[PDB]
Amino acid sequence: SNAMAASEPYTWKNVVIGGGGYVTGIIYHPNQSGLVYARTDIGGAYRWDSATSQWIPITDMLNRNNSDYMGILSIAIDPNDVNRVYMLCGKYTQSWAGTGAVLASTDKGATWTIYPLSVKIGGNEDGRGLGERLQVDPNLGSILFMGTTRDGLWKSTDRGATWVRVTSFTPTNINFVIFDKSSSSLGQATKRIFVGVNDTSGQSLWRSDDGGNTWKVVAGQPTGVMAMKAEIASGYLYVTFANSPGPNNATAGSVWRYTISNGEWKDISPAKGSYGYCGISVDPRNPNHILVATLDLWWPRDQIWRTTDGGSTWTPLLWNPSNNAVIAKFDTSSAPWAAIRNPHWITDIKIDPFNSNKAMFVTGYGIWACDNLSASPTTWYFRNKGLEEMVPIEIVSPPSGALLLSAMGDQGVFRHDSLDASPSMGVALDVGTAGSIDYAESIPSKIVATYYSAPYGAYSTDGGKTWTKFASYPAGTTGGGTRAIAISADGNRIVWAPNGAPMSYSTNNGSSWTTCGGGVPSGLSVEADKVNSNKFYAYDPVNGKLWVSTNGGVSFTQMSTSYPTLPSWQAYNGSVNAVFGREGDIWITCGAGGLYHSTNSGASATKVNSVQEAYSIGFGKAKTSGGYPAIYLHGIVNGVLGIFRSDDGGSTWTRINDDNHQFGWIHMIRGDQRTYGLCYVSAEGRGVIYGLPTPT
Ligand SMILES: OC[C@H]1O[C@@H](O[C@H]2[C@@H](OC[C@H]3O[C@@H](O[C@H]4[C@H](O)[C@@H](O)[C@H](O[C@H]5[C@H](O)[C@@H](O)[C@H](O)O[C@@H]5CO)O[C@@H]4CO[C@H]4OC[C@@H](O)[C@H](O)[C@H]4O[C@@H]4O[C@H](CO)[C@H](O)[C@H](O)[C@H]4O)[C@H](O)[C@@H](O)[C@@H]3O)OC[C@@H](O)[C@@H]2O)[C@H](O)[C@@H](O)[C@H]1O
Repeated sequence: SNAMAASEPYTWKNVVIGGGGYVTGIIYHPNQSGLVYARTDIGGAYRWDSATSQWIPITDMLNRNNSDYMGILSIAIDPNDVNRVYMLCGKYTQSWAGTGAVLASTDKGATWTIYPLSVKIGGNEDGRGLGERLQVDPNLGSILFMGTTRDGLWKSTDRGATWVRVTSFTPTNINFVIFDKSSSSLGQATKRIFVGVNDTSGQSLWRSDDGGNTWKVVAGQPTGVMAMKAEIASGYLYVTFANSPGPNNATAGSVWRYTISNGEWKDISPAKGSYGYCGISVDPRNPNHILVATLDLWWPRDQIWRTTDGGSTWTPLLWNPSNNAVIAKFDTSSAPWAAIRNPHWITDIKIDPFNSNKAMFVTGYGIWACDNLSASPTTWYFRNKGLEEMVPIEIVSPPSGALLLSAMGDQGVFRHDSLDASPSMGVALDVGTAGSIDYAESIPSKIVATYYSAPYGAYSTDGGKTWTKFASYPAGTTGGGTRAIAISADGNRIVWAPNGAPMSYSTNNGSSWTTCGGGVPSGLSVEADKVNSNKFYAYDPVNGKLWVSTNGGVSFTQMSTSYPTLPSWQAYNGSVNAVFGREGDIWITCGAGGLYHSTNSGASATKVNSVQEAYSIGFGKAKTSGGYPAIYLHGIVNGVLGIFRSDDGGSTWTRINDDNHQFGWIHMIRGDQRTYGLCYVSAEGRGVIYGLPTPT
């Protein structure tokens, strides 16, 4: 048990936006109606809540020390124990990446036991939408098998606590594992197992009939492609195939049916072209009702095919091939932004085992649900209430206008007039990945933002409702940068540190740019003073040096303070942060080096001894009129990692979260000038989460 020190009870909720990232799997529990789980590649897992019609994040106890476990390569249930759920966790398998873990729960994901593995888990690498790689033996639940992408097949006999390599399985890159539950009776190890591996020479699909002791290549399987996913029904093994593990680059594929008892193969592909197949679901109560989804059929768009006669005929559900006309109806009322995307990366699709007319499928930006597959045409709902997977690279909270503005990976800039409803206009700036956003303190209608295609930046004069792109950008710019722009308090001057170019300044809203003088390093995250439009700040985490401009960004000088340094790969922990309403009041985070505070425009700084480590800091409305703004800190205080608030200028802190609300990897944190106690947190793959004191 961790020590439960003094804290204020807070309520944490996602800013409602909807989806935004790659959901990599959905699992209906076959023996409890209403029990459904979903896995993602960078945002943990979810459990459906029918009572509140929303998804519940079940991995927010992951923290900065094990945030890689937010990558869910596989999720598995136990058909004979509805309270159990397992997860195969990890993001990358490269040499610089750590090992993965198996997480086991006996309370439907409310709490987890973490079992670290000796192998790396690629929950955010190629083929992450294949699966499921983790399986519970459907007849003897103490047995689990785990397919990995770099270390072959592993078996557990103690419900995932310990894992042993199955040395008899030679291939090392596994796509999925699937049990044939009819091959044994309850209480005995299931004898028939199929494993699909990444191999396009005709040796992707393997079969065992002795519980995994011996293995053999399935004769007659297709060549030039790999087995992607499988379903078993009525003695048939239905397998989707593609010439790439996905989610991209599939230019060939098929759907085949394998008769388990005699080894016969029948091609039941609905159509063939320069694309593959992956998603497949056989109706758990009707083996002749099957759905399959194309993969990387980019033009006109991906297709979902439905059969009710076991693949003899297929009906296209999404669009009509005869004239490429869309026929399915898509309801994005819950998240109007999502209409800028078309369903793609449909690597998983599942029919409800308790209603054959209900199904769901995943995309690269959220979950879609159909409640009547028998309708002609079908209607699909963007069903992602509570499911937030966006990466907020930067967020700002102006004191007037919108409550929040977000610069999101992949999806663009958002303007949030309400925290409990997705923005009615959708995306505010449709530019894809946006890495920076700032507003002018004294004129918060003036907002600037950066992105990753030329001219890499844009500005707004009406609080982000309308935008226009920069007429020019600094020479050599290859990207907008990360938290790399600052606009003066009066809105007349912009300092920009883009990728591939030296830090520059503009006096004409981006119509022309001039390189900043003084020798300040490039690629820093620049900060504007909230009062004095001639003062800008730029912190160098590697040298531990603060740079200050007193001439509106024309030139910078290096302050004498020797801050604790940080390695280049940890430079995200170094930042300088100016306080609204207080000229020259800046706070500097140095990661494990602590938190420093300057009240003379950076001329000198003092260590905040109450803070052990500081990763990001924000400021909000003071508790009483005339008091110092409330300080919101993500870091370590007295050995406790979490989120803290100080109401006395940084001398004492109150923890405003608990160990179940750490959210994995927090990118930054902001307060709110209009509401005391309100705290905005940007978390990797978990969108923006805001916290308020819980009413007593
Ligand atoms: O790592 C940071 C870096 O990442 C870059 O993207 C790379 C990575 O993408 C991860 C995200 O991918 C998302 O899916 C997209 C696919 O990656 C992409 O291949 C595919 O491309 C299509 C295109 O949509 C089709 O119109 C065209 O006919 O064929 C192409 C393929 O040949 O599109 C997928 C969706 O893309 C859209 O959402 C994400 C945005 O970032 C894109 O700007 C956007 O692309 C637009 O799509 C619309 C239609 O809605 C229009 O077609 C526009 O013309 C397109 O610009 C996936 O949804 C996410 O979940 C995932 O996180 O990794 C894969 C690699 O191929 C990518 O290059 C990114 O470009 C950089 O800005 C950085 O952020």
